[PDB]
Amino acid sequence: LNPSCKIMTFRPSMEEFREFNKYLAYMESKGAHRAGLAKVIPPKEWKPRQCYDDIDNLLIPAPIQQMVTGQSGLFTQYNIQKKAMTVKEFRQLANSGKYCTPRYLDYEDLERKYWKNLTFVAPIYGADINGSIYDEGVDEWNIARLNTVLDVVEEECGISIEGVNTPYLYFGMWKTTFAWHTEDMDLYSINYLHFGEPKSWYAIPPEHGKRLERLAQGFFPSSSQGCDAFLRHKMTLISPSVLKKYGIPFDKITQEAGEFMITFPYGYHAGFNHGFNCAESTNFATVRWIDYGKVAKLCTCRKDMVKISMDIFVRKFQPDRYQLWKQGKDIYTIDHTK
Ligand SMILES: O=C(O)CNC(=O)C(=O)O
Ligand SMILES: [Fe+3]
Ligand SMILES: [Zn+2]
Repeated sequence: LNPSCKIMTFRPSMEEFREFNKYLAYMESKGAHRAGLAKVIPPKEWKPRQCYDDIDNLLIPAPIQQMVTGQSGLFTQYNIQKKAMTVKEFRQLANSGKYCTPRYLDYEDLERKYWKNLTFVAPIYGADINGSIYDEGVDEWNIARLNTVLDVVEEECGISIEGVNTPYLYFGMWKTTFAWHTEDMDLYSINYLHFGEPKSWYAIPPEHGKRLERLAQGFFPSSSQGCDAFLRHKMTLISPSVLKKYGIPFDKITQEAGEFMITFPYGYHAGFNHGFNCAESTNFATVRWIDYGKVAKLCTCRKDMVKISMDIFVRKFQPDRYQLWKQGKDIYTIDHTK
């Protein structure tokens, strides 16, 4: 039930861990989704990759330098594309004096430093690199092929998932930002931190997502006027100090190497990397997602954006509502706790 809607951390045994789909159903039976985000720490014997040394040779084709403007907990960001580099070169840069993690006492002290130094040196991120770095034959929690209902309709019904169910690699350095968002089509996500420094996350319960949008609309009117779903551009930064002051509930947690974070449908989240690191992620869905997909508010203002047709999901998994929905009369309010 999780009535505080606080972020839960799961420590499965190996036997609990083996089957992702089953373990996710279990997390939801304990109210994990109410917080919009959850942590799963695998048992210590499980290693998706024996040795990471080879990853030094991976090319980062399109590093992004993040240019953040604003103050007092409210910022907007834009990107400058930089020359390709290897992971090795990226790590050497991240670890330099100009880019390295500052001295800090504890995670709370580092958090204060992130919010206070955002508009000084511009950090550089490698994101959205296609690929997984799990060894071959690792069959548990394999981000490249989780086999959820997205894969079912893609594979059995020929429906296009627009590449959101394929693996992406992210290489962080100190201060790199992931700005407030929900996933494409308000899907689930999963994020494994392979190695390196931690990533801090913020999350807002899906039941308060519309409250967050209302506040963002008030503090960023020009952005709002330009696009109905402007937070989907992932360029909007809003500090925990501002959320607290305007009564938006949220929680924070720090993800360490070897841990998974899972985001739930319509769970707004943001965060920052503590230092050099490597993470792998993808989007997925369950039957409970379908009602969120059907009402997901989409980016109007650039033709590139991800749109997945919901028809097949409704026809297959909500056959009693299909007709009604095809008539534009399947109107409901989501219960985010159920
Ligand atoms: O690690 C990052 O930069 C961002 N990740 C996500 O928002 C996600 O995994 O859903
Ligand atoms: Fe995300
Ligand atoms: Zn837009």
